[PDB]
Amino acid sequence: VLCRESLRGQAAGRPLVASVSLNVPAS
Amino acid sequence: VLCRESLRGQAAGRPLVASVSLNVPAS
Amino acid sequence: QDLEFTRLPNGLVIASLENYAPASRIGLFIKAGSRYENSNNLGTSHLLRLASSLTTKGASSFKITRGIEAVGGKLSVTSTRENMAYTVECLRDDVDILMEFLLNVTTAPEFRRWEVAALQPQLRIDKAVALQNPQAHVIENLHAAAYRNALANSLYCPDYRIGKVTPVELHDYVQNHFTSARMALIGLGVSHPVLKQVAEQFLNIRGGLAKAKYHGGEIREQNGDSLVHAALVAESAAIGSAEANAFSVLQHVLGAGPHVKRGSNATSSLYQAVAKGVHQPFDVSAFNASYSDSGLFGFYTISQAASAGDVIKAAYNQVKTIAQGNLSNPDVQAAKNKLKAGYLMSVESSEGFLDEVGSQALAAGSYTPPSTVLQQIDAVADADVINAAKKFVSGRKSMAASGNLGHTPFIDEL
Amino acid sequence: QDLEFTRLPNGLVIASLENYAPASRIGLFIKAGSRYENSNNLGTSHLLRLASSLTTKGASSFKITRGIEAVGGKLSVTSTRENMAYTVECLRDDVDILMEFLLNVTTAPEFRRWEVAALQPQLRIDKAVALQNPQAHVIENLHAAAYRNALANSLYCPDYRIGKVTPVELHDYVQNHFTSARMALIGLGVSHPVLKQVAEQFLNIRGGLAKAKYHGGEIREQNGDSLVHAALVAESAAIGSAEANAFSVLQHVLGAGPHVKRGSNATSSLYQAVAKGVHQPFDVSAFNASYSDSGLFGFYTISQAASAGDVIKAAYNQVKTIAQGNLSNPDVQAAKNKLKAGYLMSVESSEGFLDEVGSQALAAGSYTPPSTVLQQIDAVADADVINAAKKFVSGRKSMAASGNLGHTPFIDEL
Repeated sequence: VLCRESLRGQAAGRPLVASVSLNVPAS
Repeated sequence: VLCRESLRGQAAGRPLVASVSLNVPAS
Repeated sequence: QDLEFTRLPNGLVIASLENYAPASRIGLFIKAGSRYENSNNLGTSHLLRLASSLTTKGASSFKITRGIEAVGGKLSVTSTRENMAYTVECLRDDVDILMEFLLNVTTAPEFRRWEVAALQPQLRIDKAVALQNPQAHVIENLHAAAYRNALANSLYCPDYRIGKVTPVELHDYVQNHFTSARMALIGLGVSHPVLKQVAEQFLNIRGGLAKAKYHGGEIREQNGDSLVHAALVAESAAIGSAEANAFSVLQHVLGAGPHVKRGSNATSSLYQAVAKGVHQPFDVSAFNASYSDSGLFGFYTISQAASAGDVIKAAYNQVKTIAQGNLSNPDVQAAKNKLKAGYLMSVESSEGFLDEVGSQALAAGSYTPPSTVLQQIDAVADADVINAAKKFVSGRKSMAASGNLGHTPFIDEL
Repeated sequence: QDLEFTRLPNGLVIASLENYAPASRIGLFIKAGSRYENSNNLGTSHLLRLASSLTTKGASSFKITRGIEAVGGKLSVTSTRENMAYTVECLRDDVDILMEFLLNVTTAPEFRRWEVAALQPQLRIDKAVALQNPQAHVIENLHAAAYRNALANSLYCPDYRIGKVTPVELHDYVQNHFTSARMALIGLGVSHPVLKQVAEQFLNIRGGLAKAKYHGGEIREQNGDSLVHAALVAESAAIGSAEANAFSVLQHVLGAGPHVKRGSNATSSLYQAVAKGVHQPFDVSAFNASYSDSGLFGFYTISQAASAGDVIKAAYNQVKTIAQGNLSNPDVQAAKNKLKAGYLMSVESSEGFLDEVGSQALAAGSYTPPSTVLQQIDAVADADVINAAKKFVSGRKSMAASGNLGHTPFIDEL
């Protein structure tokens, strides 16, 4: 990341939700 | 460690001193 | 085209909605999140999340994977601090086959020694990937700093435990927390009589069952990222309190993130507050977490390493403004419209709706239609918002950071 | 048979003692410990400790090792938070050869790119071995919890930096901290005129040069050791204050460790205090650290995991007793005899004496004979001891623990 534009939307406001699957990648 | 006897003398009272050498093992 | 909801004698909630769509989607939600681990079985619910295609009483490890894939399926498992959720999607003609799978995985896993042994390194992989997103660093530490007990637990197994979660522990966790009393069986695209039927026979698991104590703390992680993440929170309010809605609105006043690609965020208090002085890459957002029995409220910065002092202060100050009165109705209107809009949008999908209906089924015991929710958001007073801000500034602080923390302040540096 | 001591114009202290022994032992002590790292070069002094046989201007990496071994030599490097010390031992006929080496390593290392690159993984080895002793966990965390700046730094490079310490950084560290002003050249078994000579020519390094701010904190490390280590400290007193001697005596009242193999420690306040109730494996000792500009004083427990609450409380209470008056002269006499005896014994050897004389040369600027020290220990009042105990109970606490911390309390649980 080298710019405000790209950086913005990273600041977290979701308490985290871990999701893992069978045939869909984890997130 | 399975006994007071062996356990005692572990409680620390020396702030730590790292010593490494040329031909003597580190401590 | 209406949500049907029932509760069994034994406490199990069932919600469905026949929308006669081509796709059917069933969730089994469970009060079984990371909060329910103690200091002795840390990481177990993580392994349990990773373990859903291990052999069950009813179907082999092979049969789960092949059977679900046969029909274009998806089986998936989500955890928060408070809940776990097992979701199956498919074409409507095959829900029978997927329900069979869902019931197997949750009702009778075997957790064979060799399979569990074998799955252990996945803990490290899944964890390692997760910790790539530095938000996860900060947020997991934050919870650990803030609480002393349940909500303190991270969702990802601690290193010392990878290799060391046992079959017995997996069993205990399921037997103790997957009980009729603590489940909600949610169903979009299926008949509610048939969900009742299924739950009556197959989810009859005999009910086999501390308040989260916020203490406040501070956790620093030195590396050299040269961008510093920091979160600063105070105790908030639990879900279901009208206080909770107050915080949510304050979040949207201060600004919880961007509405426009490449946006300047003209409307975000926090963003403009920082930006009046620091003119380089940064990001800032209000953080709001509301749990059964507690909540965290505050803001999260991403700043240059050198600038973190200047950014965190600028951000904190903005909240002090709200707390000391300075909040127009223009601002609070904007906030509510945002929250109202964002809520309705978050339930636009199958995914989102299922998560909401199941979420509520556990947390309250009921469904709140979106209209009523919006009323409750409209029902918040600017006085309530100023109070929520007041509560943060004055409340005992928890903080977590990570980065090159050279110019990152400690709590006691304000 | 007397210690000779001189200071150059340029600040370099020289102490020697011709004891006409068969072995000669030279130390070059340097105000260059871990405290002098900033958040940007963390771990550099660790690498620097490991690096002493890398190529210098005067002798190859090969020549240092072969040359020293030729004559039965030893070259060795010690760090604390505040100092580093380069020591050479040999037979007296060959000090010439070893001085040559000592001067090379400290005066003109080259820190070639390829050698430094190559030494990097040693950081991990040396660190990994060190962290085997769980005392190191607790004590390094403890310092990190207690301070915000220098004394906070661990002596072992942090993981994120292993691989990443540069030649340039090694150079800066040496050039900036190995200056005539900040060195002491100590010498047992050699002529003081010859040490002066050497130091005048070869240690003429132009003087190329924050107070440690104790804040107080708490650091927990979850694993499953089933034995819990914990240290609890309050700010203490810096070296050279008579307060310092007060704490040292309080340490020996409370009990700093065993005088008898398999001992019951009839005379250790702390030990008997714990043991009156908890009758299983444990250990406890007063912890005392006194630095240039600060100090930590408290106690360290090793308890069963389940028992840590009960042990830490029992221990803390014992200090409260001293603080609220309860200290006989019998007890304080015992304490002083211990400290007096232990001091004299700690300088019985070549090793110990050299370390003491060099230690003092940096810290004050002078030599204090053992007799004067004992006077200063005799000169402490039981009132001073009760004050030191008072200071701990009332002072702001820092704590570090590690183990299965399920029943280990937070500071704010007393």
